[PDB]
Amino acid sequence: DSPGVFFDSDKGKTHSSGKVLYNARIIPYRGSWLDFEFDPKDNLFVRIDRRRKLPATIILRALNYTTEQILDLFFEKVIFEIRDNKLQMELVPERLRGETASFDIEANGKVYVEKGRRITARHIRQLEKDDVKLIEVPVEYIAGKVVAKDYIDESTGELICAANMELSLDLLAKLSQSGHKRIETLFTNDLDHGPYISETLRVDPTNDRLSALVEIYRMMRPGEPPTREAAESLFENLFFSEDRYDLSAVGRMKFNRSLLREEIEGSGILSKDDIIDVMKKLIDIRNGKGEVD
Amino acid sequence: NDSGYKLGQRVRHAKFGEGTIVNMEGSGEHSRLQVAFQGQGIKWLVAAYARLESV
Repeated sequence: DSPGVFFDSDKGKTHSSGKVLYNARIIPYRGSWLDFEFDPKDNLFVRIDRRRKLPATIILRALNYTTEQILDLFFEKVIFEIRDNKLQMELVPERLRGETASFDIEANGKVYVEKGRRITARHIRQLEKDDVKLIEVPVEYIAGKVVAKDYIDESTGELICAANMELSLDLLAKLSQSGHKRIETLFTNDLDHGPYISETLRVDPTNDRLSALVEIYRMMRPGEPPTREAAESLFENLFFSEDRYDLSAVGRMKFNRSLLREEIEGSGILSKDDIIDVMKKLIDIRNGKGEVD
Repeated sequence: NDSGYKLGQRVRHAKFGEGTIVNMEGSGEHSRLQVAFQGQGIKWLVAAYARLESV
Protein backbone atom coordinates (compact mmCIF):
# COMPACT_ATOMS: atom_id res chain seq x y z
CA ASP A 1 0.00 0.00 0.00
CA SER A 2 1.17 3.53 -0.85
CA PRO A 3 0.01 6.99 0.28
CA GLY A 4 -2.84 8.68 -1.57
CA VAL A 5 -6.55 8.21 -2.21
CA PHE A 6 -8.08 5.13 -3.82
CA PHE A 7 -11.52 4.53 -5.34
CA ASP A 8 -12.63 0.90 -5.67
CA SER A 9 -15.57 -1.53 -5.54
CA ASP A 10 -16.42 -5.12 -4.63
CA LYS A 11 -17.33 -5.98 -8.24
CA GLY A 12 -20.87 -6.90 -7.16
CA LYS A 13 -19.50 -9.98 -5.41
CA THR A 14 -20.58 -9.61 -1.78
CA HIS A 15 -24.38 -9.79 -1.65
CA SER A 16 -26.78 -12.05 -3.54
CA SER A 17 -28.34 -9.16 -5.46
CA GLY A 18 -24.98 -8.62 -7.17
CA LYS A 19 -25.19 -4.93 -6.33
CA VAL A 20 -21.89 -3.13 -6.85
CA LEU A 21 -20.75 -1.51 -3.58
CA TYR A 22 -18.36 1.40 -4.09
CA ASN A 23 -15.71 2.68 -1.67
CA ALA A 24 -12.95 5.28 -1.18
CA ARG A 25 -9.86 5.10 1.02
CA ILE A 26 -7.37 7.73 2.15
CA ILE A 27 -3.99 6.23 3.15
CA PRO A 28 -1.36 8.53 4.68
CA TYR A 29 2.39 8.00 4.97
CA ARG A 30 1.74 7.91 8.71
CA GLY A 31 -1.43 8.20 10.78
CA SER A 32 -4.96 6.83 10.76
CA TRP A 33 -6.70 5.52 7.65
CA LEU A 34 -10.00 7.11 6.56
CA ASP A 35 -12.49 5.02 4.57
CA PHE A 36 -15.88 5.81 3.00
CA GLU A 37 -18.21 3.07 1.68
CA PHE A 38 -21.73 2.37 0.47
CA ASP A 39 -24.03 -0.32 1.90
CA PRO A 40 -26.65 -2.24 -0.14
CA LYS A 41 -29.36 0.33 0.76
CA ASP A 42 -27.12 3.06 -0.76
CA ASN A 43 -26.45 4.71 2.60
CA LEU A 44 -22.91 6.04 3.13
CA PHE A 45 -20.57 5.14 5.98
CA VAL A 46 -17.21 6.20 7.33
CA ARG A 47 -14.52 4.02 8.95
CA ILE A 48 -11.92 5.75 11.05
CA ASP A 49 -8.67 3.92 11.68
CA ARG A 50 -10.16 0.69 10.22
CA ARG A 51 -12.77 0.21 12.99
CA ARG A 52 -16.56 -0.37 12.80
CA LYS A 53 -18.47 1.86 10.39
CA LEU A 54 -20.50 4.98 11.29
CA PRO A 55 -23.03 6.93 9.21
CA ALA A 56 -20.76 9.18 7.11
CA THR A 57 -22.49 12.45 7.99
CA ILE A 58 -21.08 12.13 11.52
CA ILE A 59 -17.65 13.25 10.31
CA LEU A 60 -19.18 16.35 8.71
CA ARG A 61 -21.06 17.13 11.90
CA ALA A 62 -17.79 16.88 13.77
CA LEU A 63 -16.39 19.46 11.35
CA ASN A 64 -19.19 21.88 12.36
CA TYR A 65 -21.72 21.37 9.55
CA THR A 66 -25.44 21.52 10.40
CA THR A 67 -28.00 19.23 8.71
CA GLU A 68 -28.97 22.13 6.46
CA GLN A 69 -25.31 22.83 5.56
CA ILE A 70 -24.67 19.15 4.78
CA LEU A 71 -27.63 19.19 2.42
CA ASP A 72 -26.24 22.40 0.84
CA LEU A 73 -22.99 20.57 0.11
CA PHE A 74 -24.54 17.62 -1.66
CA PHE A 75 -27.76 18.80 -3.42
CA GLU A 76 -29.05 21.48 -5.73
CA LYS A 77 -32.38 23.06 -4.72
CA VAL A 78 -35.86 23.21 -6.23
CA ILE A 79 -37.78 26.23 -4.98
CA PHE A 80 -41.57 26.31 -4.67
CA GLU A 81 -43.52 29.55 -4.17
CA ILE A 82 -47.04 30.06 -2.90
CA ARG A 83 -48.82 32.81 -4.85
CA ASP A 84 -52.38 33.66 -5.95
CA ASN A 85 -53.44 30.68 -3.83
CA LYS A 86 -51.50 28.49 -6.26
CA LEU A 87 -48.35 26.36 -5.96
CA GLN A 88 -45.63 27.53 -8.34
CA MET A 89 -42.20 26.02 -9.04
CA GLU A 90 -39.02 27.84 -10.05
CA LEU A 91 -37.99 26.09 -13.25
CA VAL A 92 -34.52 25.22 -14.45
CA PRO A 93 -35.60 23.56 -17.70
CA GLU A 94 -32.49 21.34 -18.02
CA ARG A 95 -33.65 19.53 -14.85
CA LEU A 96 -36.58 18.11 -16.85
CA ARG A 97 -34.31 16.01 -19.07
CA GLY A 98 -35.31 12.35 -19.28
CA GLU A 99 -38.57 12.86 -17.41
CA THR A 100 -42.16 12.40 -18.58
CA ALA A 101 -44.55 15.21 -17.65
CA SER A 102 -47.13 14.34 -14.99
CA PHE A 103 -48.99 17.57 -15.65
CA ASP A 104 -49.30 20.22 -18.36
CA ILE A 105 -46.07 22.18 -18.45
CA GLU A 106 -47.48 25.56 -19.38
CA ALA A 107 -46.53 29.23 -19.06
CA ASN A 108 -47.61 32.60 -20.46
CA GLY A 109 -50.81 31.13 -21.89
CA LYS A 110 -48.86 28.55 -23.87
CA VAL A 111 -48.71 24.82 -23.13
CA TYR A 112 -45.17 23.56 -23.72
CA VAL A 113 -45.65 19.88 -22.83
CA GLU A 114 -48.77 17.74 -22.39
CA LYS A 115 -49.45 15.62 -19.28
CA GLY A 116 -48.58 12.47 -21.23
CA ARG A 117 -45.64 13.40 -23.45
CA ARG A 118 -41.94 12.80 -22.83
CA ILE A 119 -39.92 15.98 -22.33
CA THR A 120 -37.60 16.67 -25.29
CA ALA A 121 -34.35 18.61 -25.70
CA ARG A 122 -36.45 20.75 -28.05
CA HIS A 123 -38.98 21.40 -25.30
CA ILE A 124 -36.09 22.38 -23.06
CA ARG A 125 -34.65 24.68 -25.74
CA GLN A 126 -37.95 26.48 -26.25
CA LEU A 127 -38.45 26.82 -22.49
CA GLU A 128 -34.97 28.30 -22.14
CA LYS A 129 -35.43 30.67 -25.07
CA ASP A 130 -38.77 31.96 -23.75
CA ASP A 131 -37.07 32.41 -20.35
CA VAL A 132 -39.70 30.36 -18.55
CA LYS A 133 -38.54 30.36 -14.94
CA LEU A 134 -41.78 29.73 -13.05
CA ILE A 135 -44.64 27.28 -13.66
CA GLU A 136 -47.82 26.36 -11.78
CA VAL A 137 -47.90 22.83 -10.37
CA PRO A 138 -50.55 20.71 -8.61
CA VAL A 139 -50.33 20.64 -4.81
CA GLU A 140 -49.99 16.85 -4.97
CA TYR A 141 -46.60 17.31 -6.64
CA ILE A 142 -45.14 18.64 -3.37
CA ALA A 143 -45.58 15.23 -1.73
CA GLY A 144 -42.45 13.16 -1.24
CA LYS A 145 -40.19 16.13 -1.88
CA VAL A 146 -37.57 16.65 0.86
CA VAL A 147 -37.36 20.02 2.59
CA ALA A 148 -33.81 21.44 2.43
CA LYS A 149 -33.83 23.65 5.49
CA ASP A 150 -35.29 24.36 8.90
CA TYR A 151 -38.54 26.38 8.89
CA ILE A 152 -39.56 28.27 12.00
CA ASP A 153 -42.90 29.77 13.05
CA GLU A 154 -41.41 33.19 13.70
CA SER A 155 -44.36 34.29 15.87
CA THR A 156 -43.52 31.60 18.47
CA GLY A 157 -40.00 30.38 17.69
CA GLU A 158 -41.35 26.87 17.13
CA LEU A 159 -39.52 24.64 14.66
CA ILE A 160 -42.31 23.88 12.10
CA CYS A 161 -40.19 21.55 10.10
CA ALA A 162 -36.63 20.38 10.29
CA ALA A 163 -34.18 20.19 7.39
CA ASN A 164 -34.48 16.78 5.63
CA MET A 165 -38.12 16.17 6.59
CA GLU A 166 -40.28 14.70 3.84
CA LEU A 167 -42.95 17.11 2.59
CA SER A 168 -46.67 16.38 2.77
CA LEU A 169 -49.86 18.31 2.07
CA ASP A 170 -50.37 18.66 5.82
CA LEU A 171 -46.85 20.11 6.25
CA LEU A 172 -47.27 22.37 3.22
CA ALA A 173 -50.50 23.63 4.82
CA LYS A 174 -48.71 24.31 8.11
CA LEU A 175 -45.90 26.19 6.35
CA SER A 176 -48.33 28.27 4.30
CA GLN A 177 -50.48 29.10 7.33
CA SER A 178 -47.31 30.17 9.15
CA GLY A 179 -46.51 32.74 6.47
CA HIS A 180 -43.87 30.74 4.59
CA LYS A 181 -44.67 31.24 0.90
CA ARG A 182 -41.27 30.08 -0.36
CA ILE A 183 -40.09 26.51 0.29
CA GLU A 184 -36.74 24.95 -0.64
CA THR A 185 -36.50 21.24 -1.47
CA LEU A 186 -33.80 18.83 -2.70
CA PHE A 187 -33.22 18.14 -6.38
CA THR A 188 -32.90 14.35 -6.53
CA ASN A 189 -34.01 11.37 -8.60
CA ASP A 190 -33.60 7.58 -8.39
CA LEU A 191 -31.06 7.43 -11.21
CA ASP A 192 -28.06 9.77 -11.51
CA HIS A 193 -28.77 12.21 -8.64
CA GLY A 194 -29.44 9.77 -5.82
CA PRO A 195 -30.55 10.95 -2.36
CA TYR A 196 -27.76 9.01 -0.64
CA ILE A 197 -26.70 11.75 1.79
CA SER A 198 -30.32 12.60 2.65
CA GLU A 199 -31.10 8.97 3.51
CA THR A 200 -27.80 8.66 5.40
CA LEU A 201 -28.86 11.51 7.66
CA ARG A 202 -31.96 9.45 8.60
CA VAL A 203 -29.85 6.63 10.08
CA ASP A 204 -27.34 9.07 11.67
CA PRO A 205 -28.00 8.98 15.46
CA THR A 206 -26.20 12.30 16.10
CA ASN A 207 -27.71 15.75 15.71
CA ASP A 208 -24.92 18.28 16.34
CA ARG A 209 -21.14 18.67 16.61
CA LEU A 210 -20.74 17.56 20.22
CA SER A 211 -22.85 14.40 19.83
CA ALA A 212 -20.88 13.49 16.69
CA LEU A 213 -17.56 14.01 18.50
CA VAL A 214 -18.79 11.84 21.37
CA GLU A 215 -19.93 9.07 19.02
CA ILE A 216 -16.45 9.02 17.45
CA TYR A 217 -14.71 9.15 20.83
CA ARG A 218 -16.75 6.28 22.28
CA MET A 219 -15.95 4.23 19.21
CA MET A 220 -12.19 4.91 19.49
CA ARG A 221 -11.86 4.65 23.26
CA PRO A 222 -14.10 1.99 24.81
CA GLY A 223 -14.13 2.14 28.60
CA GLU A 224 -13.19 5.82 28.79
CA PRO A 225 -16.06 8.08 29.95
CA PRO A 226 -15.95 11.00 27.54
CA THR A 227 -15.13 14.56 28.44
CA ARG A 228 -15.34 17.66 26.25
CA GLU A 229 -11.59 18.22 25.94
CA ALA A 230 -10.92 14.52 25.36
CA ALA A 231 -13.40 14.20 22.47
CA GLU A 232 -12.22 17.49 20.90
CA SER A 233 -8.52 16.62 21.09
CA LEU A 234 -8.96 13.04 19.88
CA PHE A 235 -10.74 14.26 16.77
CA GLU A 236 -8.19 17.02 16.12
CA ASN A 237 -5.40 14.45 16.43
CA LEU A 238 -6.84 11.96 13.92
CA PHE A 239 -6.29 13.93 10.70
CA PHE A 240 -5.51 17.51 11.62
CA SER A 241 -2.31 17.46 13.66
CA GLU A 242 1.13 17.37 12.02
CA ASP A 243 2.44 15.46 15.07
CA ARG A 244 0.08 12.55 14.45
CA TYR A 245 -0.74 12.65 10.73
CA ASP A 246 1.17 13.10 7.46
CA LEU A 247 -0.06 12.37 3.95
CA SER A 248 3.50 13.18 2.82
CA ALA A 249 4.34 15.16 -0.34
CA VAL A 250 3.94 12.09 -2.54
CA GLY A 251 0.59 11.36 -0.93
CA ARG A 252 -0.60 14.95 -1.42
CA MET A 253 0.46 14.94 -5.06
CA LYS A 254 -1.43 11.70 -5.77
CA PHE A 255 -4.43 12.85 -3.71
CA ASN A 256 -4.75 16.14 -5.58
CA ARG A 257 -4.28 14.45 -8.95
CA SER A 258 -7.09 11.99 -8.21
CA LEU A 259 -9.44 14.88 -7.46
CA LEU A 260 -8.35 16.65 -10.65
CA ARG A 261 -6.89 19.60 -8.76
CA GLU A 262 -4.29 21.75 -10.51
CA GLU A 263 -1.88 22.09 -7.58
CA ILE A 264 0.73 19.43 -6.80
CA GLU A 265 1.89 21.00 -3.54
CA GLY A 266 -0.22 20.97 -0.40
CA SER A 267 -0.59 20.10 3.26
CA GLY A 268 0.52 16.97 5.07
CA ILE A 269 -2.77 17.09 7.03
CA LEU A 270 -6.37 16.94 5.79
CA SER A 271 -8.85 19.78 5.31
CA LYS A 272 -12.66 19.81 5.37
CA ASP A 273 -12.50 20.29 1.61
CA ASP A 274 -10.28 17.23 1.19
CA ILE A 275 -12.78 15.03 3.00
CA ILE A 276 -15.85 16.52 1.29
CA ASP A 277 -14.22 16.26 -2.14
CA VAL A 278 -13.47 12.57 -1.58
CA MET A 279 -17.14 12.03 -0.54
CA LYS A 280 -18.37 13.87 -3.64
CA LYS A 281 -16.17 11.81 -6.00
CA LEU A 282 -17.40 8.56 -4.46
CA ILE A 283 -21.03 9.75 -4.88
CA ASP A 284 -20.27 10.69 -8.52
CA ILE A 285 -19.02 7.17 -9.15
CA ARG A 286 -22.21 5.69 -7.68
CA ASN A 287 -24.29 8.09 -9.83
CA GLY A 288 -22.54 6.85 -12.97
CA LYS A 289 -20.29 9.88 -13.44
CA GLY A 290 -16.67 8.76 -13.78
CA GLU A 291 -15.21 5.47 -12.64
CA VAL A 292 -13.08 3.75 -10.01
CA ASP A 293 -9.28 3.71 -10.33
CA ASN B 1 -25.21 24.26 25.46
CA ASP B 2 -23.82 27.80 25.65
CA SER B 3 -27.30 29.23 24.78
CA GLY B 4 -28.43 30.53 28.18
CA TYR B 5 -30.83 27.70 29.02
CA LYS B 6 -30.29 24.53 31.08
CA LEU B 7 -31.72 21.00 31.03
CA GLY B 8 -34.61 20.80 33.51
CA GLN B 9 -35.31 24.54 33.54
CA ARG B 10 -38.86 25.85 33.94
CA VAL B 11 -39.81 28.45 31.33
CA ARG B 12 -42.81 30.52 30.34
CA HIS B 13 -43.97 31.10 26.74
CA ALA B 14 -46.60 33.69 25.76
CA LYS B 15 -48.58 31.17 23.73
CA PHE B 16 -47.55 27.75 24.99
CA GLY B 17 -47.58 28.53 28.71
CA GLU B 18 -45.37 27.00 31.40
CA GLY B 19 -43.03 24.16 30.50
CA THR B 20 -39.82 22.27 31.28
CA ILE B 21 -36.74 21.90 29.05
CA VAL B 22 -36.27 18.16 28.45
CA ASN B 23 -33.52 18.24 25.77
CA MET B 24 -31.26 20.66 23.87
CA GLU B 25 -29.36 20.46 20.58
CA GLY B 26 -26.82 22.52 18.68
CA SER B 27 -24.85 25.66 19.50
CA GLY B 28 -24.62 29.33 18.57
CA GLU B 29 -27.57 30.75 16.67
CA HIS B 30 -28.55 27.15 15.93
CA SER B 31 -29.24 26.15 19.57
CA ARG B 32 -32.68 24.54 19.96
CA LEU B 33 -34.72 23.52 23.02
CA GLN B 34 -37.20 20.66 23.45
CA VAL B 35 -39.86 21.88 25.87
CA ALA B 36 -42.67 19.94 27.52
CA PHE B 37 -45.54 22.40 28.00
CA GLN B 38 -48.02 21.36 30.68
CA GLY B 39 -51.21 21.42 28.66
CA GLN B 40 -49.84 21.79 25.16
CA GLY B 41 -47.49 18.86 24.65
CA ILE B 42 -43.87 18.85 23.51
CA LYS B 43 -42.33 21.35 21.09
CA TRP B 44 -38.94 22.26 19.66
CA LEU B 45 -38.05 25.96 19.86
CA VAL B 46 -35.09 27.74 18.30
CA ALA B 47 -33.64 29.71 21.22
CA ALA B 48 -32.70 32.78 19.14
CA TYR B 49 -36.30 33.18 17.91
CA ALA B 50 -38.38 32.25 20.95
CA ARG B 51 -39.37 34.68 23.68
CA LEU B 52 -38.97 32.68 26.89
CA GLU B 53 -39.03 33.98 30.45
CA SER B 54 -37.32 32.01 33.22
CA VAL B 55 -39.97 31.03 35.80
